[PDB]
Amino acid sequence: FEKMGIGGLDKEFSDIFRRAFASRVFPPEIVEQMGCKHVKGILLYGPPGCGKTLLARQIGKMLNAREPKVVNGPEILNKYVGESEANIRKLFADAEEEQRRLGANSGLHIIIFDEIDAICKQRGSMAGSTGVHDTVVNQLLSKIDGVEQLNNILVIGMTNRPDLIDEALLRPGRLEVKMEIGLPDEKGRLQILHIHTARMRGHQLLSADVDIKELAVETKNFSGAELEGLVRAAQSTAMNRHIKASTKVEVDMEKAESLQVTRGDFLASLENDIKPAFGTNQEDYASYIMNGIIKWGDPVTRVLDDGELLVQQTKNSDRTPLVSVLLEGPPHSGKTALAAKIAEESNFPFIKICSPDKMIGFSETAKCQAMKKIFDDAYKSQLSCVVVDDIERLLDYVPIGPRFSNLVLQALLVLLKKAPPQGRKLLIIGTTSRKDVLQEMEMLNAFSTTIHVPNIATGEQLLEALELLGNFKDKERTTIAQQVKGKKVWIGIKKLLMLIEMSLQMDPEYRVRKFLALLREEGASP
Amino acid sequence: SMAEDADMRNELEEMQRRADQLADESLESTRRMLQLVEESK
Ligand SMILES: Nc1ncnc2c1ncn2[C@@H]1O[C@H](COP(=O)(O)OP(=O)(O)OP(=O)(O)O)[C@@H](O)[C@H]1O
Ligand SMILES: Nc1ncnc2c1ncn2[C@@H]1O[C@H](COP(=O)(O)OP(=O)(O)O)[C@@H](O)[C@H]1O
Repeated sequence: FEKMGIGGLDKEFSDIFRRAFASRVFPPEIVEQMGCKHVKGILLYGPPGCGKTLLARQIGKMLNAREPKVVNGPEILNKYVGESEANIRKLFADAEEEQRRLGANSGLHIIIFDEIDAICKQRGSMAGSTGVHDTVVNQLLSKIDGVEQLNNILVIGMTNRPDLIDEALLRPGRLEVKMEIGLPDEKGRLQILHIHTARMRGHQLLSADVDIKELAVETKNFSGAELEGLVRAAQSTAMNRHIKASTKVEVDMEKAESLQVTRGDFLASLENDIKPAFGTNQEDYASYIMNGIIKWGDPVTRVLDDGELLVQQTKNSDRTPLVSVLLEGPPHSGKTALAAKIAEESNFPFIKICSPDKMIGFSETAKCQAMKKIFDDAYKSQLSCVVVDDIERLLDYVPIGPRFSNLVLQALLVLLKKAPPQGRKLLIIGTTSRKDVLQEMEMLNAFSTTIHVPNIATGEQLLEALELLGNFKDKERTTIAQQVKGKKVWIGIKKLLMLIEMSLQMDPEYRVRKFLALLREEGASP
Repeated sequence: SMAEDADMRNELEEMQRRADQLADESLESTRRMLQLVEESK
């Protein structure tokens, strides 16, 4: 299969060849002897940018057919009445005319529909509740197979929402076959890399230190389009580095010209402007964790151990492919940082974080759609780890009333039990701050376990935290230690940070008294 | 909510038939008449 542009998918081509084109290679005499008609359509569904248009083109060019006609679904729609039907009909005039002119001796045509899910939806059944775009669906249904006969056509459809297609359009009379394309495995990624680097290998623009086999693992959940972007960005960066360095000294151009084979280029493109849409993100931790982890006490070790145990349990279990855990604690205790640290230590391929910050002013329906989209994207991998943050802020809970958005709570409750398709495991970590309220709505029974994160409990722990931070000296250290010798301390780490920052703003001599007074003013008992 | 029909903008009268070569031919005859009339004198 590698002789042509596409490569990596063979189990998804044997079936498509067999159940759709067995009659297109047998000698015509036997076909007419039996008297069976050819297939009239096929359907393909998968993630975007996974090698669909190339396969659709190749399946046409391999059949000795004419030029394909590319059509985009969104462009078909128009505001004036009676134009969408004309646009749809315009794509069949040539086939009809050729068939009429040449009888039954005509060739084969092709049509490439893209995003067909936007011009086909379940038509309303109730009177007065019909869809606003039923004319297009009616026209397409009539044209595909109507009173008049067509026997020299073949329709290919593409989409990403295989659940919104009208049922009537998928019966064995129209588009009787389907196929799916998943994320290529390591072998497929290696094959794509070698196909696209065949040019460099032939023209001697590749180094011996660049090992495609090793680099394959560095791409865990990449896509073909992303691979083409990575290669092109690496070549552009190599050219830029070449011009910059070679112009530095009056050295022969040939020496620098061959220097573009460096593995530096590829690693730089890798960590440069290549941001996968189905892979771990690295620039959000800085926001969600600003100062790392400081081991001011035992509880951190226990929490990390429990996180690792949960990760191992989900990774090495077969009867429970779904695991949930709820983090709770007093306000300003630092839950999000620990959640992010656990997620990072998970070492999973796909780690997407959902937070309320990116929904300011969104309506409830928008939030539900965003949640559904995130979960749908997380389903498409062999592993995942989602992190629901706050929760109490998604619901809009307010002590007066109480008031909250019912639909978001219902969506969360329903989604915390749906299991992914066979063989694909998933993990959900949630962080809240008011466990009693969650227990009141009868949600705490949906989760599988709870973990407790306490606050600072004793003065010596505060002394250890101050020592780790390193902002006060030994004299003031001892002064504070003797002043707060008693074990009656209760303060949050983030609050401690803000208090220290404020205290630093005072005059150098008048600082200890300020900090002590501020600490005394703040709560010192549960 | 379907943009209703619109009245045909209007008519822009424009008529072109077979004048070019018909009047060029008409001319080529007058020129020859002029030449002959000049020659007689
Ligand atoms: N061992 C630690 N545990 C928790 N937080 C830590 C630790 N060491 C340092 N921090 C700091 O604690 C800060 C707490 O972060 P954050 O503001 O998200 O806390 P939170 O308690 O989850 O928030 P909120 O009070 O808004 O619910 C983090 O930015 C991190 O810099
Ligand atoms: N399996 C594959 N083999 C070859 N090229 C691929 C493959 N998968 C993706 N590509 C490349 O991805 C690029 C963009 O994909 P595109 O043609 O837009 O298809 P899609 O409809 O999946 O987005 C193309 O240049 C194509 O060469």
